[PDB]
Amino acid sequence: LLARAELALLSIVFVAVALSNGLVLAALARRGRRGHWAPIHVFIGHLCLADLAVALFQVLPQLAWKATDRFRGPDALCRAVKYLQMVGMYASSYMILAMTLDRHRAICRPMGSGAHWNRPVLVAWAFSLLLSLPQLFIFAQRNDCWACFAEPWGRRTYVTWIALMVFVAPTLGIAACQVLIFREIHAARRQLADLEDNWETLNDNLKVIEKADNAAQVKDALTKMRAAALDAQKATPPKLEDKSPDSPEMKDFRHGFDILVGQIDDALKLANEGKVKEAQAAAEQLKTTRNAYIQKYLERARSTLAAVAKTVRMTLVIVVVYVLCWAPFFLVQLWAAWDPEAPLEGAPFVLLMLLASLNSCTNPWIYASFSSSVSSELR
Amino acid sequence: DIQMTQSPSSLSASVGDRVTITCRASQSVSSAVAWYQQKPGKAPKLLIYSASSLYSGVPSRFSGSRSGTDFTLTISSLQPEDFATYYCQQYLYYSLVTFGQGTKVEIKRTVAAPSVFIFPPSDSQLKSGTASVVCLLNNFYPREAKVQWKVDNALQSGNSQESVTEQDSKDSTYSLSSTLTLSKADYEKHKVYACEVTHQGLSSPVTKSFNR
Amino acid sequence: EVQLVESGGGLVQPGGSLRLSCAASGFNVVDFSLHWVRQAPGKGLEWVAYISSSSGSTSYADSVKGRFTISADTSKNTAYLQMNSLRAEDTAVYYCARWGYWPGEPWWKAFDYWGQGTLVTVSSASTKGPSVFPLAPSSKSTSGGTAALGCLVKDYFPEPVTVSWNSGALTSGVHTFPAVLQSSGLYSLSSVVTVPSSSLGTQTYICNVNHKPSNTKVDKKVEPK
Ligand SMILES: Cc1ccccc1C(=O)Nc1ccc(C(=O)N2CCC[C@H](O)c3cc(Cl)ccc32)c(C)c1
Repeated sequence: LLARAELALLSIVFVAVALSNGLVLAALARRGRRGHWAPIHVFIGHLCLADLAVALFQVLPQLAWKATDRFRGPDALCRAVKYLQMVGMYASSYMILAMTLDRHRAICRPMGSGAHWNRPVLVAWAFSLLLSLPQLFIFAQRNDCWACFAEPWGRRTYVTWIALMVFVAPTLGIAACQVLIFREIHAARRQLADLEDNWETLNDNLKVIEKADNAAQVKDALTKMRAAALDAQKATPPKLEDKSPDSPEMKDFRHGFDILVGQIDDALKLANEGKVKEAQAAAEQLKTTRNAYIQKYLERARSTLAAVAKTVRMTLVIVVVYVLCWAPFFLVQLWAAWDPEAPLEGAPFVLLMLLASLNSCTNPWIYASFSSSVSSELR
Repeated sequence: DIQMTQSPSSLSASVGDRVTITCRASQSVSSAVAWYQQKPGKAPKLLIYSASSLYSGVPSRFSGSRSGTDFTLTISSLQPEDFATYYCQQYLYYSLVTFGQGTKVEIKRTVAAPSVFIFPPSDSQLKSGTASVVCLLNNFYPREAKVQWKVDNALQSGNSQESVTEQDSKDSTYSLSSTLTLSKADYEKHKVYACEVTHQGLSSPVTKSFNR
Repeated sequence: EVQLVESGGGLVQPGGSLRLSCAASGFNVVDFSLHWVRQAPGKGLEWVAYISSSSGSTSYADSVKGRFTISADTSKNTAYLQMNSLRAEDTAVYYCARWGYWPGEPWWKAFDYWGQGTLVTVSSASTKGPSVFPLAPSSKSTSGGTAALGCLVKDYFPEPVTVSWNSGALTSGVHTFPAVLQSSGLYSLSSVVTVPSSSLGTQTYICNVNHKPSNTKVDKKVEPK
């Protein structure tokens, strides 16, 4: 009685997924009622919904008198159940694609939408519903309730197409979006590195001016500071933040650096005239101005990049877990379908089924561990 | 002091040929590099007023680019008017201005094998107490026309002065003339004179001779 | 509209004094810093000095520090450069450039309006007329092609000098090489012409050299050999 294992496993995993998803959704609602709703939250919630659907349609029915058997109902119920399973699979595949596309948009081309839906998620759900229509034609109450397809290779065109549209194409698109996103993030990183280096050289040269005792060294340090300031001022913000012409920058960043360079020029004039002490006093005033103006902007810029990187890493983790969990299932199904050597079977499909459900029950934990507010809410 | 060095001392190009001029700065000047064009007997003309920003009144023909400390001026299509000297300036501060060496752009042409002529000193020079034997190499495009004098079949250096005329636009060629000034006493003490040219256009070095 | 004109250049002797001036029209000298940039004959540009009338700040190059003095006058809107203790290396063409102040674009447009430049020569020599020496052609230029002819002019201090052939009639293959300063302090050049070898006497050529600084005009005629 191997079912002792099989059914039992289904039970527990079902519980897991259900519980976890429920909890996460609850947290979201709280964060949507306390005034901290977020643009990404919608996506996450919808993904959770997809997971729930999978469970309610795939491991619960399969957690029946071994689903495919008698005592189900009329052909209509069987066809509807299979359609629900296929739409659940498509939604699980495509919600991650929608999340990755949203990340790409927010990282590359920053731009209505409701509080529980938006354009990309609705598009993914609609595509999932409309692409699973064939499941109604193929499946019926054939008699158990199985599906008979066209004898001329009904499999190499159905199962292969399912694998191509659910796993191959969405995963390839997600990989392309991920590599583009990481290129963009690495770009926004060397620019902040250049700004940090300019700040470091400015500080070091200011210290040198303080320690100096002759006009030559003071003037050389001032020249280094001036070049560094000019280079830094020409550092447009990355695409991950506000538009470059705006009050925060045009009024305080560029103007701050203009006043900086003016003070540097005045110190240089004093040094050229030959009054080193006046140059040192001007350098101290320069320190005061730079600390007042640019430190907060640099600190703020160092934080938004961190949040963007954290969310991108969360999305990458979700994608990696999803592929690791669903690849064996599609691989085995395609192997059986396309290959003529399909006959061999030791009934490993139960393990692939459980592994596929692992991703659905794991996604909420992935999200919780990557969001401080949500993790605190789960408390 | 910030020092700017231009690698191309002189570039030869033909009409329609894209050309590039490179400059390197000792320190890091924050895109504070300008590119000027000077033509003979004229003041410079600001072409590029930053690392890359083009100046008003300048065709889009010219462009500039920066890479950390490298700076480059690129001309896409070379016109007859383009031929002129080009200077790279670093203007990080009022008192730290420093120009480059200068890159001269001139028309291109094939070799021409210049004809070498020799003019002995006139008797009037001998009457006045001086001698000036001259050698003339005309109608050769490429430069590097090394010329060596020989007095009594003996190399003579340090007293020959050479002047090369500007590359004319009617034929795009050069004409060099070298004079070997000598005192009258130093002139009569020798018998023969000669000049030798090792220009690229000639298959082998040529030599012209004169007997006193 | 915008224009800078220099004046005061000329010929002097080492250790003397000179007073270059630059007048600007179309803008205010107060709103722009005025730089003096010199270029030696045949060499690259070399920044010399600069003044900024708004604050009175002035600066000079190390090679000329302590000798030149740069001042400005806003009422007349003119910059001046007093040069003292001159030397041979100070000979050059001095241009005056305009450079805007720091805030904004006026600073990034470096030397956007130069002047025609004024020539300054330092030399102990004095004005002297140019001699003439014909360069008679070969004994018999029978080689297939054209023969060569010309003349030498030497021992004239002021550079400018005019050379003409047949009162300007001859202009085919005329080459007048740039003047080169000799060790004696006087200039010297040569003019040459390529002429048909078929006949020389039937088409006798002459060289006329005129020198305005010394008002010296002389004509010479070549002969065959
Ligand atoms: C029950 C469960 C729990 C957790 C994860 C996955 C499942 C699960 O069995 N899905 C499932 C399996 C088989 C079917 C199903 O009829 N065709 C019909 C063609 C034959 C071939 O078989 C197949 C391969 C592929 Cl790639 C996609 C669908 C299907 C459907 C519509 C859904």
